[PDB]
Amino acid sequence: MLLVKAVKVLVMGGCMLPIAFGALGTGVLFAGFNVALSRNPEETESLFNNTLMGFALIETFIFMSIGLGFFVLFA
Amino acid sequence: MLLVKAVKVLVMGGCMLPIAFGALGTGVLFAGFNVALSRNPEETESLFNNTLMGFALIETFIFMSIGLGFFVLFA
Amino acid sequence: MLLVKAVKVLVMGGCMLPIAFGALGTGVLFAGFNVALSRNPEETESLFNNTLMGFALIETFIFMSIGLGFFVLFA
Amino acid sequence: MLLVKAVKVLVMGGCMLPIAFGALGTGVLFAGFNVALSRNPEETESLFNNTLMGFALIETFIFMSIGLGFFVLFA
Amino acid sequence: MLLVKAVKVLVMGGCMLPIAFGALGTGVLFAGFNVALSRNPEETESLFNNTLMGFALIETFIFMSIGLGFFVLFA
Amino acid sequence: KRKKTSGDLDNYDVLFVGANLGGICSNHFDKDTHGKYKCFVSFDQPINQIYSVRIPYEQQRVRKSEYIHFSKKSINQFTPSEMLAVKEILPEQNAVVLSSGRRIGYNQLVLATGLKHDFSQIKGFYEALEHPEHPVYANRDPETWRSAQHKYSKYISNFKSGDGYFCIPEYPYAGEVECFNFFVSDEVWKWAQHHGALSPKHTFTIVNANEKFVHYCDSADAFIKERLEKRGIRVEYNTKLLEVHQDGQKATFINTKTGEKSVRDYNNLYSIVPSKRQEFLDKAGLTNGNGLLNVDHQTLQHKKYKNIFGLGDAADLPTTKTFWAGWYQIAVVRNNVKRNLQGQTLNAHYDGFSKVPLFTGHQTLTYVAHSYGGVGNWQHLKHNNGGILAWMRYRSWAKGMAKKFQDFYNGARLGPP
Amino acid sequence: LLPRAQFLNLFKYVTRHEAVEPELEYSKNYFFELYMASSVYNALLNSSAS
Amino acid sequence: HGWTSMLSHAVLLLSCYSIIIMFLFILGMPTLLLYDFGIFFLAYLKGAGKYISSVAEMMFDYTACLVFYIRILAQWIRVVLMVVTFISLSHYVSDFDITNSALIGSENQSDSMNELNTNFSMTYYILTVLPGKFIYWIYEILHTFFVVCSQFVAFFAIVFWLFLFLYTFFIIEKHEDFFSKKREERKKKLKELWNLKN
Amino acid sequence: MWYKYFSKQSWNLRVWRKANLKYNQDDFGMTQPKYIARFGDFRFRLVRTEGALRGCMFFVGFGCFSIINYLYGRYGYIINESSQKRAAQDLLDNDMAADKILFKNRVGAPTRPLRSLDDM
Amino acid sequence: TKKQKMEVTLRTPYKEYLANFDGFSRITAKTNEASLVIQNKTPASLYVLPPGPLKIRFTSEVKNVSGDFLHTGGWVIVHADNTCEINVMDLFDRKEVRADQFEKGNIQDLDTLAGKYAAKSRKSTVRLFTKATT
Amino acid sequence: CIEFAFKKAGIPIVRNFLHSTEGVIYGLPQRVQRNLAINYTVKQYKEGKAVSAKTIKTLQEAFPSKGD
Ligand SMILES: CCCCCCCCCCCCCCCCCC(=O)OC[C@H](COP(=O)([O-])OCC(O)COP(=O)([O-])OC[C@@H](COC(=O)CCCCCCCCCCCCCCCCC)OC(=O)CCCCCCCCCCCCCCCCC)OC(=O)CCCCCCCCCCCCCCCCC
Ligand SMILES: CCCCCCCCCCCCCCCCCC(=O)OC[C@H](COP(=O)([O-])OCC(O)COP(=O)([O-])OC[C@@H](COC(=O)CCCCCCCCCCCCCCCCC)OC(=O)CCCCCCCCCCCCCCCCC)OC(=O)CCCCCCCCCCCCCCCCC
Ligand SMILES: CCCCCCCCCCCCCCCCCC(=O)OC[C@H](COP(=O)([O-])OCC(O)COP(=O)([O-])OC[C@@H](COC(=O)CCCCCCCCCCCCCCCCC)OC(=O)CCCCCCCCCCCCCCCCC)OC(=O)CCCCCCCCCCCCCCCCC
Ligand SMILES: NC(=O)c1ccc[n+]([C@@H]2O[C@H](COP(=O)([O-])OP(=O)(O)OC[C@H]3O[C@@H](n4cnc5c(N)ncnc54)[C@H](O)[C@@H]3O)[C@@H](O)[C@H]2O)c1
Repeated sequence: MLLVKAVKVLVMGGCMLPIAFGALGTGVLFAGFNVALSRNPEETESLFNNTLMGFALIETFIFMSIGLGFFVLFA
Repeated sequence: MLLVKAVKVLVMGGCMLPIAFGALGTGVLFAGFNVALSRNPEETESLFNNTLMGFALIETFIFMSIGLGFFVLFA
Repeated sequence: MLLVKAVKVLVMGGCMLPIAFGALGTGVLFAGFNVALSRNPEETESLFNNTLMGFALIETFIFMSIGLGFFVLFA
Repeated sequence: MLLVKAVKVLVMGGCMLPIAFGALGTGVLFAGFNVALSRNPEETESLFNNTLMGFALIETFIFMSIGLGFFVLFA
Repeated sequence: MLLVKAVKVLVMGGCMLPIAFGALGTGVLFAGFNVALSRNPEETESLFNNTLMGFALIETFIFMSIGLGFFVLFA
Repeated sequence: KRKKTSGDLDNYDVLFVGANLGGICSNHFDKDTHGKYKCFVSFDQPINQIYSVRIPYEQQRVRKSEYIHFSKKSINQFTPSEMLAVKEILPEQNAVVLSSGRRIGYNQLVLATGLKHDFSQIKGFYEALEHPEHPVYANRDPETWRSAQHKYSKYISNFKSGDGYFCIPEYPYAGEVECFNFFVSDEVWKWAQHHGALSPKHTFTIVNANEKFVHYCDSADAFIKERLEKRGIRVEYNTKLLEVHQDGQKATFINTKTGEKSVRDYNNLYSIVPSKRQEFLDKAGLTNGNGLLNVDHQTLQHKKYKNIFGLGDAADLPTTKTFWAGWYQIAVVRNNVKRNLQGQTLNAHYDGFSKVPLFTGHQTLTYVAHSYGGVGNWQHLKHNNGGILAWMRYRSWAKGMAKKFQDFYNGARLGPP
Repeated sequence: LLPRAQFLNLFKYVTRHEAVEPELEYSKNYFFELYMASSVYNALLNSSAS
Repeated sequence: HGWTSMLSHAVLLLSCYSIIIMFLFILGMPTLLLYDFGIFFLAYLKGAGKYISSVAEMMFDYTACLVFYIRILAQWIRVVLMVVTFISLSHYVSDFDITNSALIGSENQSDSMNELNTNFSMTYYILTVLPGKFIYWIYEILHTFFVVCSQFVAFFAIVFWLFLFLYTFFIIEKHEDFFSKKREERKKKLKELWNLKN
Repeated sequence: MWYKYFSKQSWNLRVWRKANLKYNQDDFGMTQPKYIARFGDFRFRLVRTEGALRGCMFFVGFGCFSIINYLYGRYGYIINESSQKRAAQDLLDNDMAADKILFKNRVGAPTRPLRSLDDM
Repeated sequence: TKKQKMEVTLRTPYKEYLANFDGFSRITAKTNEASLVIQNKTPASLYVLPPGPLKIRFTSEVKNVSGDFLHTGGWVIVHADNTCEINVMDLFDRKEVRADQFEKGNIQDLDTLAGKYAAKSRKSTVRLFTKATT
Repeated sequence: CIEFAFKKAGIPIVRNFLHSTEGVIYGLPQRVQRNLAINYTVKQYKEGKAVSAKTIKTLQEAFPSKGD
């Protein structure tokens, strides 16, 4: 009873792990964009759209995690 | 009994580890796509296609684990 | 009660993990901005803008965790 | 008895660790294929095949782990 | 009661994780700054300024963590 | 530590001619002598197809990467190699001339040239086998196909109708039992007739140039001819394919017994590539009759020119020319050759063991094991009518055999014993 | 001498000689001039001397 | 929503209904898209199978259909962030400090005017404390603008723009090109009028 | 003269019943494996396409899973009722054994479970 | 197939300095990205050297050459047969630099997209040459 | 830069070396100065249509560029 509830809240903390990797994966993504941009700035628009697009899919998993987080915490 | 139940819900939290690596693997893949795009923007099609195809396999493992999670949580 | 609070505050400590990864991703982001600037300094302002833009998406994840942290700490 | 059983289900959760690494290793491999494609896109079929081949070897370890999981879970 | 105080003083220790990541991120940033400087020393002052700027952002997380730390240690 | 020997020399103490089985012996001969000798190899083709899993390959149970292996892989790193065929052999001078012309000397010669395929025996055959749509199929894949071509897998599937012919060339040929896929096709083509995929007015007959399927094993040949009748298949002996017209799908056959040739419409044709004796082995006076090497049946040593040996398919041995048969011939040649370089006697005798699977169904097989005298072991023609036993043995050969040929060429895994 | 179009398409396949200091997109055009000017400069001298 | 304040007893009535409408019809957009694909709809999402077992693919195909919806439903967490951040600001402004010390000629004598009101905060109040209260105010509103302005774009740029870019496309092949050849013939009929420079 | 203006570049596909007949089903998909048995062959023979099969099995799964889950509720005790009676008494047998070997302070609380290995 | 220890060829459209030389021990130049060093066994590769300095070590002193030169721009090719050839527009020694004689009427430039890069290179050499003298 | 000068502008490598030396032509010895000289004539060839003299050699005269 009290033990399982303590584990449920504990797992809810684990969801903050992707939130960490998402930050690193984000900086890495824009780190490459600056290099890719300095390499060929004529095609900035294409790089830019693909840049933000990837970011969307990145935080998508992050949001997905929070779902599972509250699920086990309440289901 | 009650503890094994606590471990089951705990394992479900561990399933959020691929979610973290999947985010990093995504930013890394899109980070390379940017560079690979600047190096040769003529072949946007192939590069862009192979990108999402890779993203598919990446997230495939993610949801595979989620299934494994609920499986152990109820079996 | 306090025990559940003890694991809540324990989770609240986990929020400092993205705060850690956010620092590394930041260093990586500005690292690429520097080398990328050297190869094509003609577009300094462009790189600079996208640099700070990425650091914002980093804190987006950071503040998100702190929100999730304080929430589960009191909910 | 039940203690060992708790470790059985715990080891079962540990099998999701290669799943996380398999996801990251996938993006890294395809990220290189993207760059390798822009470099010399004449060998698409060759490079493309080697990519999927290597990936197949990854899932081999993945399925190997899962098999190992159920084995220790029931033996 | 006493147990909550224990996890609190422990979480306060967790703040040293960003302090560790911030160190590695600093080494990486200045590593690229050196290579970036050799590539184009004509803009040493620009790179140098942006270099320190990034580090200032690294300490932001440091201040965010230690701030959150003492708070959770007393709140 | 150890240094690679030189390939640009004028003579050696051991010389292998072949890479499939000639490379497995060298890699095994060195580990037996720890590299006290310098052995050279000279093969002809760069690629060696694994014909032992040819049928699992047609069922797409084995990828093209596990069915195609370069000849260099069979040979070890220390021993040099060169893809030049021997133009002539001089036993009296103990030397060998290559295609380029560089004379090379030797002290011990091992011949493993096997049976060289000659597609020119059948006019219009290679031209149709290479076509990605023509229904002419064969036993091996040409070298002009890439990884995206899978015509080999359509022989059984794309047989919607028409007259089918399974041609067997004149003995000696390669692939006696490891290429007979007329038992799996019958079962697969039995399902098509049940739901209408295969037209009811079709004809499949086995055109065998030879009078018998298995020459050196009567018990095996009796089971085949017995099972063909129970299934309902027709056979025509003494008839061999002669020509193939890719335009109108005409196949000219000829009955060697009566010399009467005919032309018959076909829509799905399979033929085992016919072999051809090489003249440089006859100019030296080594082959006997059919064109196989005249060597001993026990020690594998040549009758004359005791410093010359022979194994594999090119050897004239009253047994089935298989790969497992070669496994026991590798240990014998490296032994006798090891004793010849030391002047000692030959204590290694070959019993004639040959082991090849016979696929009796889509997912069932039975092993054809027999010694020199055609006598079978405990495995000879077991679980032949199918069952759970043959099912497991099938998966073990289809899913775990191609993964082993990488080790055989490397050296991590030796023969059965 | 082959034209620029044929030379660039033929030169981009260069893989034995690495070109990373200037990227291939630039080295292909620069080495084309050297290929053309060298022949032109050599011919003028021969004709002027003749 | 200002013009709807007298139209009912709830000022946010139309906004409370629209958020449900917005949710239901956005929830149906993926459902009708599968209905348009037909029975092959699973191939439009995941593509070709890998194993001969339909039961095995059945599990891989279910994940493909869930992900199809999670890409949509997961974007509603962005709306929660916009609301949570919007409430946090209304709480700080609604609870901001206001006293009789800021009023001109106050008559609220019972509201701490005639009492001893001391504090244990930093002195030089208007130089240290009150500016800090405005510093936090500037943070709450800048953080709110960034969240609502960024999450607002990310919502529609993903739920509609990206979602449809992944699962829909336009063909480049054409079935009829009779305009191209008529304009050429029609231009020869008007050759003389053009010669006059119209 | 409608065929005069028809563009033959639309022949890239042969669409029939919402399916392209120019699809290499022999090299890609569930139909590529040629080692399929009588049942799997007769299954594709009916539908001719993995897309229609997967689409139908999508709904058949919900039907079967909801059915077996019902049978496991109505029935099921025929094969698991023994494992529940065993665990029921076992959960009581081990509890009674714990009260025998466990440190209870002045209140009924096991405050020393790690006193020894048997207590843990 | 393969060539001897090495051979270097330094040629200029107006003069040939080394048709073929082996006594040299090492070569170092400055490319666009960074400085490189070409010596024996250097793999095959192409390089394009901007108007920077070129220093070459000699085991035995060669007459009329100092070993330290400033080129105005050239192409570099390292063939597969362990052979490198240096071809520059013009070559001269540092001792004949005659510094302080720059910007003697050619300062004017045209404000265009190409003139921007044109001046960019000209300025780079001035900054480079000043350091090359040291 | 030599790379972007040709990417963002149609400046050939030779023209780049010329513009590079343009600022130091006087610094280099007269030996190199006489070498850096381009003066010729180009005619569109009818009886007397056109006669163009190419002497600048640095601007869009001898090596045209997109930027000019
Ligand atoms: C609380 C519930 C919450 C859930 C809410 C979900 C609501 C969903 C609403 C969506 C709308 C549903 C309405 C469907 C309309 C269908 C209309 C129709 O019939 O048109 C046919 C139409 C097919 O036409 P087509 O694709 O355009 O072209 C067909 C080709 O031409 C054909 O080419 P072909 O001829 O080559 O193909 C061969 C054949 C191949 O077929 C096969 O595969 C064969 C299968 C095996 C058959 C058995 C063989 C037995 C063999 C026996 C052998 C005996 C041998 C005897 C020998 C004799 C011995 C003598 O294919 C077919 O003909 C069959 C295709 C049609 C199948 C239709 C299946 C519909 C099932 C729906 C069941 C439930 C309905 C409930 C409605 C309730 C309303 C109140 O069907 C469809 O398009 C289906 C699309 C439906 C997709 C909906 C997906 C929505 C998401 C659902 C799950 C979401 C889960 C996540 C929830 C998240 C919360 C929101
Ligand atoms: C032969 C020579 C003969 C002549 C010799 C003459 C010698 C004269 C000796 C004088 C002896 C001391 C005088 C005592 C009487 C003080 C009377 C008074 O009104 O003070 C009240 C004042 C407030 O305290 P309180 O009212 O009694 O309440 C008690 C507690 O404060 C209550 O606790 P709480 O927490 O509630 O209070 C909050 C706390 C809040 O916390 C704070 O204390 C705020 C301070 C934080 C900033 C600290 C950094 C300041 C440094 C900035 C400059 C750095 C430059 C270099 C930086 C390089 C970095 C590496 O305090 C405040 O609220 C402070 C607000 C008022 C100050 C802010 C406004 C300052 C105006 C600045 C304008 C400057 C323009 C130039 C004008 C100069 C002449 C007028 O007390 C003091 O601040 C004491 C001042 C001590 C001097 C510190 C040295 C400052 C160094 C300045 C560097 C630049 C000039 C260097 C020149 C070098 C010359 C060689
Ligand atoms: C127990 C609770 C029961 C509750 C019942 C509740 C009520 C149920 C009623 C409703 C039933 C559901 C309705 C199904 C029909 C709906 C339509 C449909 O879905 O399509 C049919 C659907 C088609 O299957 P498929 O996956 O699409 O086919 C795969 C390929 O396409 C097939 O490819 P293929 O055709 O080309 O060739 C297949 C095969 C070639 O197969 C053959 O060729 C054999 C053919 C033999 C035919 C026999 C003919 C017999 C003729 C009658 C006898 C002669 C007449 C004599 C008359 C005498 C009169 C007295 O080749 C293989 O090598 C297959 C791989 C090797 C086998 C792998 C098996 C893995 C099992 C792992 C567990 C191992 C357990 C061992 C220990 C068990 C000890 C208890 O059937 C099924 O899905 C079967 C169920 C699959 C569920 C698997 C998940 C469970 C895992 C197994 C259980 C593990 C144990 C768990 C607990 C253990 C506790 C001790
Ligand atoms: N079923 C088939 O069609 C088929 C075909 C070939 C091999 N095989 C299998 O391979 C097994 C062993 O093969 P093998 O060693 O007897 O012969 P082999 O078929 O492997 O060929 C002999 C090797 O020597 C080379 N060779 C042939 N003539 C040569 C010459 N004059 N000079 C230089 N090199 C020459 C060949 O290229 C090859 O590398 C056989 O037991 C058989 O089962 C089967």
